[PDB]
Order: sequence, then structure tokens, then C-alpha cells
Amino acid sequence: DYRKKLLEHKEIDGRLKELREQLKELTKQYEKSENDLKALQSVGQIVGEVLKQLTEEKFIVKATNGPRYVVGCRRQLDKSKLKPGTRVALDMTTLTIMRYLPREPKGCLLYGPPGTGKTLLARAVASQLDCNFLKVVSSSIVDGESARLIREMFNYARDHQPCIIFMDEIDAIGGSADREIQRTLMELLNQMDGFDTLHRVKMIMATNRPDTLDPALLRPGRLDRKIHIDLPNEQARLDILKIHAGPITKHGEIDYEAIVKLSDGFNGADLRNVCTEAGMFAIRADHDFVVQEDFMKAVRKVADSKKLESK
Amino acid sequence: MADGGSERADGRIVKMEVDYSATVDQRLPECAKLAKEGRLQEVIETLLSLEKQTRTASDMVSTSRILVAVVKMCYEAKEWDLLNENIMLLSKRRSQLKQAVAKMVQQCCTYVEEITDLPIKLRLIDTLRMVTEGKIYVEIERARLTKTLATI
Amino acid sequence: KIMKSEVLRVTHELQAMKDKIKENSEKIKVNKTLPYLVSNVIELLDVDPQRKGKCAVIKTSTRQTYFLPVIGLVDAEKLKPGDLVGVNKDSYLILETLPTEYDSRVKAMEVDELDKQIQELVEAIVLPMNHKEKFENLGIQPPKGVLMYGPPGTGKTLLARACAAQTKATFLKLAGPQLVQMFIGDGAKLVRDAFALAKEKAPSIIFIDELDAIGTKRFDSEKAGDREVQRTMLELLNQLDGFQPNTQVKVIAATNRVDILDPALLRSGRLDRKIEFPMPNEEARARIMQIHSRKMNVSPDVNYEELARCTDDFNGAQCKAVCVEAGMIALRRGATELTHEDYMEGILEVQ
Repeated sequence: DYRKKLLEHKEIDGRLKELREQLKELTKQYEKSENDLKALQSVGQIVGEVLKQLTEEKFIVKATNGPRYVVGCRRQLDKSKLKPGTRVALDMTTLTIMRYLPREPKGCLLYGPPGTGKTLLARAVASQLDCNFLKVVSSSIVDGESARLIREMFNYARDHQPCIIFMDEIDAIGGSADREIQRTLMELLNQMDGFDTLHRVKMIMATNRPDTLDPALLRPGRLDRKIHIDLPNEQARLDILKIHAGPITKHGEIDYEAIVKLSDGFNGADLRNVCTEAGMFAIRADHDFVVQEDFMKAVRKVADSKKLESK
Repeated sequence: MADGGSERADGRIVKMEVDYSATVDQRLPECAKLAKEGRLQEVIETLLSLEKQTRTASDMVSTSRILVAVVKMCYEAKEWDLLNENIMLLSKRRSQLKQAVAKMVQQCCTYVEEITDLPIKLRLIDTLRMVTEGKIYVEIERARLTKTLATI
Repeated sequence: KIMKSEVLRVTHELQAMKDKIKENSEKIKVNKTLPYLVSNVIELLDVDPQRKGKCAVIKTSTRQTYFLPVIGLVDAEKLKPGDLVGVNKDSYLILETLPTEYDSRVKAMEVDELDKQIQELVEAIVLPMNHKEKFENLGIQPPKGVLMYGPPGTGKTLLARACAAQTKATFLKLAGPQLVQMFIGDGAKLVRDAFALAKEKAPSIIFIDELDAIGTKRFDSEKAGDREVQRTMLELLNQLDGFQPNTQVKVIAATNRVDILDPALLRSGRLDRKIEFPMPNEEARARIMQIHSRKMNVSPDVNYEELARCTDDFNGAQCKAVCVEAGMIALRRGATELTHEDYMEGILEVQ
């Protein structure tokens, strides 16, 4: 009789202490609201730019709207960032300064004639680390006024030290109509063989066939290494097949060895589409479970169709 | 396609047992055109993973009982890129070469303990020059041969 | 339960908080109710050396640049270089950010409120709005890009438009030449804006046509006017590949001629379904024509043989045009009910 009261009181105290999580969690957000309300107290800041400076303590500022003014020096900030050539900020009162306003294997060759899926690997690396997010279009020309645009992009590449370049379908630009093309090529040569540090920035090129790819431009100089991908690796294909077999339940007896072995000259995304097509083919039998027999047949047929349409 | 070369390979391993190196010399023009053809990169991988094993098997037979080793090293010394001379198109496989050199240095590793005194210094003085002449490698076997030479 | 007696005080403090937030939550409504103008916001990351560096770049419609950090309530879809933000007098702060897109005009393109193949098509367009709940157990990933093509004379345009009515969702209209303009660099803006509207709005239906003409890679090396939609398509595929949001609303593409095809269009996110039309039959066209004409008043005696036989290499819109033409002279015939011979008469009339 006395032993059950402890359990009962444990239940009451339990449901009493379990109702706090519906409050104390959102109280932090409610407090954060007023915190933001107190964070909105700072207003009336304007901008400015520094050109000429006479006195080290007090310099001249240039507004974006075009009128010119002069300000002093705040006891907080130092003379380190006070140097000219840096866009700063100003206040509507006393024209003080809260802070400033900052402005905003060296090569590889990938040729894809047997199929595709290199972009899937590049996407895998990009989703892995990639050190940054950047993409270079195949043709920046149609966007002779694109030269300054290329030099601008490379200027940004010099601005941000870490860089990785991804270029897909470069065989299009690899091929007075031809004269301007040759001129653009000469510009590319001038830019790549100019003065720059390639030990950091990395470039990746994706393409189709080794014809318009300019083997002279595929030279060791303008491209260190070349890697040929015929198809995803056996371990890689098995792995991606395993992770694609995760959400879909199958029969107790399962063999991926047949699926992997019978697959020749196929691509990951394509094979995934074949798998989904096999699922939609096996959904016609309205069964919750699907044997690998129908899977093997459907995969075989669909892949054969893809081989017939591979032209 | 390597399907035709496979029959030649597994036929070769059966037909070649007690025969001398003359049959290999007769096998040279046969393997020459075989190296000339097969433009396909992926297809002939098997053929390159077979025929090489066959000729190295013949080399094993020649190095089994009686070995002059002069002609053996002279053949490879005189012929390196000779098979690739007729082909203007760049092979750029960079696949079977590693396994090739690894197998060669594997056999050389089996013979590295005790065989005979004279040929080994010639083989080493040849391959250390091959390191320089090659200029492209995974930089494994190249260090292997020279460090295993250094140990001596 | 003597140790749990201190919880009551905590609850009293919490309800006291709920009582004391009434005023500060009340002033929000009267303060933020009327932003006086609209300014452009550009996000720029600064560095203070908590004291974490935070800033932003503002552009007023009066062309006056000011200074201000990133503030306001909890942000989710914010921090993007959009427009239409709430601002008070002299404060230049950010309260409510709503995206209406940029240069609206492209967006208001249009407002819209063979059995074996059309069955597969209907199932295909229905399943992403249906089987999503069953896609967890079955693990079936729905295709995104769907390529609908075939020989000229099919009438697939108004057929897909008819399926759009079956989807019950909103339908949009975008053509090939619509992507070609006098300006430059329009592709990226168009794609990003379209995906923005697709992100903000309901899972509507998007259908584009003539991807073959604007996707021509021009084997001939001499000259041509449009290289733009090529890289626009490349960028489209890039965003349909390297982006997780691509699981969102699908984009349907169609090509008239098979002469030009891009091998890189094969993917789940990209074009997947490929259906060739092998000289579509007659009786089916008669069936859909019956479905279309079932509303109008017609004498219920039809052999269907003559009208099925007289139709050769004709669109669906051309069949509807045959129906309309049949309704044209039926008005001046004096008859209040459409007859059988009027159909074939219309066929021999307009065609």
C-alpha cells in the first residue's frame, strides 16, 4: 500500500515536470524577440568613400549620392583601417564612424565518350567539400565585349583565393566568322599563360568526344592530367545500388551481384531511372513485395532500350 | 575486339610449354599488329591483361632452367615504344602500365635473392635509366628499384 | 513531491511573462503596419574584427545609398537579393520581406484556372500529386523532366493542355522564341525567377514547347543568331542536377523535331520519359472528339466510319476546328441541331 504511492507520486510529478518543455523552449524565442527589438535601436547610418587624406586624424569622405563631406576619428576604431582606399560608413549625427564597408595539379582533363555520369561525380565532390561554390558557363561570349567579362570573372578569381572551376560541355566552344573565334582562343592563351598563381585555383573540364577538344590545348602545360571514366566503379555501383535499395523493400533472398555484373556501359543516374522504371513496371502487379526476377527482366529490357537509343 | 585475342592467348598458354625463345620471336610480329589494332580503350583491357601474362609466362619458362639473360634484356632494351611508333594517335591509357611494371618488378623481386651475378647489374643500370626516360609514373616502383638497389 | 513544489513558482513566472509580453507584442502591430516606401536589399557579409560582424547593402528607389546591418525577426526566405521590404521613417530597418520577383511581366505569361499512351501520361502527371505518401514505403522516386515528342500533325499541344485541365492545377504557357530577346544574360534571370515563383506558389503545371529549335547546336560553323538558349538549357540542367530543391515542381518540355538532341538530357531531374508517336489511330480521335462535342447538341446517330476515315495527319486542334466549322454553317442552315454530314463537310471545307 505504501509502495504504490511512490509510483503514483512519481507519475504525478512526472506529468508535472513534462509540461515545462512546452513553455521553456519558446520562452527563449519570446525573449529573443525583445532582444531583436533592442537590436533595432541603432538606426540612421549612412555610407561614404575615402579618396584624399591630409590630416591623419581627420580625412575626407565621398557619398554615393555625390556630395562630399569630412569627418573625424572615433576613440574606438584605430588608424589601422583608417587608411584610404577603403569604403567606410557614417552616421547622421555628428558624422561619426561605427565601422567600415568592405567592397565585394593546376589543371585536369575529363573526356566522356563512353556514356556520362562524370557530372554526378563532380556533384558528389561539390556536395562533399568543394571548398567553395562556383560555376563557369561553356560560352560566356554571346552573354568582343565579353573579354572584359572574362577578365572580370578572373579578377574575382584573384579576389577570392580559394577557387574551383567546373566547366561542362566544352566541346561546343572548342570548334571573319572563324577569325573572331581564333581571336578569343588567343585571348584565352594570353590569360592562361599570363601572370597568375595556379597552385591554388583548380579547373575541371567536362566534354563528350576527343575531336574539337584541341589536343594542342590538351597539352601538359594547359592541363596536367587526364582521367577517363568509362562507368562508375564496381564498389561504387554496388554502394549506390545498396543506398538505392534502402527505401525499397524486397524478397528475403536478394542478390545484387547479378544486377552489377549484367550492367555494362551504364550510368548511375540512368541506372537509377532504370530502377524506378522497373518499380513502375512491377507496380502493375499491385504486390507489396517485388522479386528480383521481374527486376532483372525490366532492367535488362529498359537498358537494352537505352542501348538502342544510345545513338 | 579482344574476343579474338583471347582465343590466341589461352591457346598460347596451352601450346607453349617446352618450346624455345624462337617461338616467341615468331610471336613478335603476331603481337605487333595485335598491339597496333584494338583502338577501343575498355575492350582491349582484357587482352592486355592476358597477352602480357602469356609473354611473361614464356619469359618465366626461359628463366626457369637455363638462362643466358643477354638476349632477354637485349629484347626489352631495344624495344620499348617501337610498338607505339606506328600509332600516331595517343594511347593515354595510363592503366595497364602500372600493373605491367608492378608485375615485372614482382618477377624481378622473385629473382632478386639468388640467381646469378652478371645480368642483375645490367638490369638495374638499365631500369634506373628507364626511370629517367619514362618521366611519367605513379612514383612507387621507381623508388622501389633504386631503394632496393641502395640497400645493396 | 516537496521538491516539485517549486515548479509552481516557475509556471507563475512564465504566465507572468506571457502577461507582460502583451504590450511589446501589441506595439508591433501599430509600428509595422505601414512601410512608407520600398527599397532594394543586397546582402554583404562583413567582419567585426559575441561581437560578430554583420552588415548589409541597401538601395533606395530615390537612388540614395545608406548603411545598415541585418536585423529584424527570425528570417527564413530572407537574406536573398530581393525587393519589397518593410521600412519605417529614417530607421531604414527590415521588418517584412515579401518577394514579388524582378521586372514582373515575364511571370504573368498566362493565367489558367492514343489511349495506351495517354493512360501512361495521365498516370505520370497524376502520381507526383498522389503517390508521395506511398513513395516512403515503396521508395519510388518520381521522374521530373518528361520529353513529349513525335511527328508533326499529332496535336500534342492541346492534348497536353487538355491533360492540364485534368491536373486541376494552374497551367502556364512558355514558348521557344519567348526565351530569345534583344538583351543579354536573360537566361539566368528567367530561370531563377521562374524557379522562385515555382518555390513560392502552389505545385502548378509548367509546360514549354519548341525545345528543338532553340536547342540547335548548329553543326555548320559559319554563323547564327542565337547561342543563348543553349547555355540557358545547360544552366537549367545544372540547376536540375546539382540542386536539392529540384525535387520541387516539375517542368515539362516538348520537342517538335528529333533532328537535334542533347545526350546530356538523360537524368531523373532532367528529361526521362520518352514516347514516340507511331501514326496515331482514328477511332481514338473520334473518341476524344466525342468527349469534346458531348456538350453540344447533336442528333444521336453517327456511323463514325466516314469521319474516322476522312481524317489523315490532322491535329487535335484541327479536329476541334472541324467541330467549330461544323457549328458555323449549322447556324445558317436553319437547323437547331448538328447533323452527321456537317462534320465531313467541315473537313472538306477547312481542309
